[PDB]
Amino acid sequence: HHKEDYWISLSDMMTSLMMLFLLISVIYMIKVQDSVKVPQIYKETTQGLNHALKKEFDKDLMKWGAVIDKDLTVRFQQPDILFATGSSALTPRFKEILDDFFIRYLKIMMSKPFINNIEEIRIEGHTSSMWEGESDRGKAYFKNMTLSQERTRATLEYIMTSDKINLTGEQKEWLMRHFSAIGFSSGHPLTNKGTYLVDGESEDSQLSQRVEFRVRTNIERKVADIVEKENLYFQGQF
Amino acid sequence: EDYWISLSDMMTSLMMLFLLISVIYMIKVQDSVKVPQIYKETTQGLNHALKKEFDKDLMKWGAVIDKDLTVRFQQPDILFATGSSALTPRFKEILDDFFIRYLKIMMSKPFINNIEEIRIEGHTSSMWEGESDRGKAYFKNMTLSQERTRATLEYIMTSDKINLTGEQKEWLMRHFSAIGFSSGHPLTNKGTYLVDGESEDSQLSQRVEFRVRTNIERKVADIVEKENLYFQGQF
Amino acid sequence: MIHNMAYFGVGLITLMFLIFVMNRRNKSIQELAPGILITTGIFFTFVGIAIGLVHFNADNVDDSLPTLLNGIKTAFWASATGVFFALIIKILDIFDLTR
Amino acid sequence: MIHNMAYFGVGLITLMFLIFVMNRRNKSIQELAPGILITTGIFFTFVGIAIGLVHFNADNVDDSLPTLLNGIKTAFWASATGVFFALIIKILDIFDLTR
Amino acid sequence: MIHNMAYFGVGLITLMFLIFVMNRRNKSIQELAPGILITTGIFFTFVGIAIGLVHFNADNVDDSLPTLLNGIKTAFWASATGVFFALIIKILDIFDLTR
Amino acid sequence: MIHNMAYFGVGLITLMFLIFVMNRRNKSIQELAPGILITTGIFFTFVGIAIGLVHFNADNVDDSLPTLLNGIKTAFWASATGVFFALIIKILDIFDLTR
Amino acid sequence: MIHNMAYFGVGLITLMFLIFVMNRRNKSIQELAPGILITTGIFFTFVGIAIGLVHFNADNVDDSLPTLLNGIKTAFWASATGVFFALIIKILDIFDLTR
Repeated sequence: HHKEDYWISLSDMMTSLMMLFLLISVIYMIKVQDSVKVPQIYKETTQGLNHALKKEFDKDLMKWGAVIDKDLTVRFQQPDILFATGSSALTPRFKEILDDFFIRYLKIMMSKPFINNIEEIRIEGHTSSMWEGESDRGKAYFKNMTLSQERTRATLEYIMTSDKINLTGEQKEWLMRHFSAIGFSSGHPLTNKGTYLVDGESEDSQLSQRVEFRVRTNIERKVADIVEKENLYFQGQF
Repeated sequence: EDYWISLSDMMTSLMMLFLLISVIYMIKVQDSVKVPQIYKETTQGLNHALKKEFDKDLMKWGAVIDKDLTVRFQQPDILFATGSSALTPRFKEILDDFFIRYLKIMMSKPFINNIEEIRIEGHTSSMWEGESDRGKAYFKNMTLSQERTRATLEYIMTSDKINLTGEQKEWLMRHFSAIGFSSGHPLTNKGTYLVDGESEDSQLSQRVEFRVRTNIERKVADIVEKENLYFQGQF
Repeated sequence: MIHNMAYFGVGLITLMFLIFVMNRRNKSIQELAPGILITTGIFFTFVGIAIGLVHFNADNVDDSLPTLLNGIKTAFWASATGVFFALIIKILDIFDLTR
Repeated sequence: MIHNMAYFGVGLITLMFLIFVMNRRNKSIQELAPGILITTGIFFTFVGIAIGLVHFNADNVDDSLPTLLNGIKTAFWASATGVFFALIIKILDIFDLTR
Repeated sequence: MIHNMAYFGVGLITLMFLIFVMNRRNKSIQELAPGILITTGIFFTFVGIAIGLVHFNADNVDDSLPTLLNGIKTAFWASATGVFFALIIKILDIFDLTR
Repeated sequence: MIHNMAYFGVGLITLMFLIFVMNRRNKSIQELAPGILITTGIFFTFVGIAIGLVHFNADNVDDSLPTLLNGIKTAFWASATGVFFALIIKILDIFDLTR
Repeated sequence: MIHNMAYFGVGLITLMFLIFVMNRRNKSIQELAPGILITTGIFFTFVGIAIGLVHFNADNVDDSLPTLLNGIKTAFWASATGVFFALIIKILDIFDLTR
């Protein structure tokens, strides 16, 4: 009549819809929360390993020549002093590196926040394109692979069978489950800047020749759980 | 009592403040939400394509596909020589027919940009003849497995019957890994990876796999720097 | 059930509007018409969402959310219809004042 | 209390409506009842948000849904009840004008 | 059409304000002008959300975003337009009192 | 800060309500009491959300929005307090209409 | 700009309030002051976000989001400012009635 009281109902509708959209936002969090948790789980474990690697090895990179390259890898520069001349035999110099580096390296890997966040520790042996002998492109690629695979495996042979590097029973079995000796070749070269080739730069032929200790995070399994939980739930309603 | 006219506008502003807030939250999590969808589309798409192309060849080759994007090859002593890395002619003719159609699926528009690594994995039984040491039964098995795994990779790109063009070879160099495994990662009688309370096998644990790794870790990673760049962009 | 309530509510508001405009001469029924039309549409929006809320399963968030939004999206049409027809009544009241 | 607030909100508005209809001949209590029945619904919407967010945890949003769903149920059931009974009084006002 | 919905809401409230100011002397149209202008902004807020959620899917948020954002635009633009022009009428009310 | 001002907002509304019922006979303070009581409650609710909005950012929405909801949980207690005491004033007006 | 638009809106409301209290005696401008002060704050809240939503499209997400959040974080400070000064005007009207 004289006073229009439908504004009271309009305020009632606006207030109720105000929390309905607040409810919808809350419901949307629950609907997609495992998917949202994957990037932060990856974010915390990669920087956690990166911070732990820095917290443990900054004072020792100069002596070893290694560098952490923000990819959870410990890239050891200057080969031909870590391995024999054209052979997989380990030189003495790399042994004291292996005795010192690995014992305090596995502790970070075999730690409560990191033991269940790792699928693979990749020992990778990379080789420059120029073979010592023939200049072929295909048969020399697989000649490097034979050498690099043995050089990487010889590193893995001494990494837990060494008397100084005393691995326990519960620690060795973690290596056979989480460690891979991958012998790469010219297929993964490093340019003069120190990064992987993207625009077709010139390989340094010395930075490419390297041995790396790369860590792989189990973030693919977390994404698989989201897919698996949806597939099992979808099949449940059939 | 005309204050309700102004109040209804305040609650209207409060209504759509939380509507935008819900929308803003929805927008900013779309990249995270799409990651399981990208993984589901690529993994099932690869598995369906692998099943479509090769289901008629699993029984003759002895291969098995187990929804893990891998082509697991059973029945040793015909793939390689007895205790040697030399490739037998039986597996050479298998690789000729299998790989050309295998690489076609791998070098495809929906999959070439969604693949990070294709792993050739050589697995060997836990027992080595002439040795009775657990530590020594893992490395000389790895020496043989690494050479056998490399032998398959060497044969693929250095053959005369596989139509590997000059441009496809670089793709194998940047993706194919000859990862020679060892007595680790055994298989039980059901073909499943061993658990704390199960045993292993000998003729089933000795295998050669062609496993595909999708680049979902990079897609998960690319969110991290994008979030960091967005956070750093406000400073 | 929710969709039928929204269609019934929208159809009801139009029916009262036709009743409100076919008289158009009471000068006291028309004065209360904007309030009744908007309140009726607000009522059906309240009921439509409320019926969608009781069917929402807090345990199964993944499938309840599409069902909740399906009934929510059709509930706003009742409130919009009530305000639209009440605006016409007030627009017609303005047109009478210009004479 | 907490999970009985939706029924208390509905029941209170029905009780006030029953008071309004037994005072129908006053015609001064009327024309104020629709504005008060809806206002009580507005009161229970604010209570719904207040009790729906009182136990909200930022760390655990999954467990806060049942408590927040209680508030939305209280807000929508009581607001619909107040709007519905305000409609009835408005409709009864039409009957007086037409009779 | 759907994409040109925010401008239709702004254009209609702007048009009614122009009608509200061509009279400027009835003093009964002007007393109803702020309520009608604000109600239309509420009307376009209701129908704007209605078209925003008409094609909204909780799974495919990306494909439901262009329509949802457009519905938010027409809700905010019309609410801003309705309040702004209702405020101009209110401001003009003082200017009559001062002189 | 939002939690502390919730008690001040609620505590103030009770104080103004007491001042409103100390007079209870002016008939001009009492007619404006429900409007001021509700407006004060909405004011403190808006400040509580405004304070919680300055800490809201889109850099990390997966924890900023849960932080926003955890900060504005007590903002609606003043709104509920304002409407509740305004209802009492309105109800007391009805009680005086029965005599 | 939206920070300055909100600051202008907040600054303008304090400017009209000063004009509204330096008179304090007209009693016809004063009764319209609380409505206009709230309406001005409502307008600046709406236009602050509406301006930020002009260039906010589905493709301009990484670009227009920073300027949309700036409007969101400051829009409701003008609405609270207008109600705060409108409440003072209404409260100052109570103190006149007690004498």
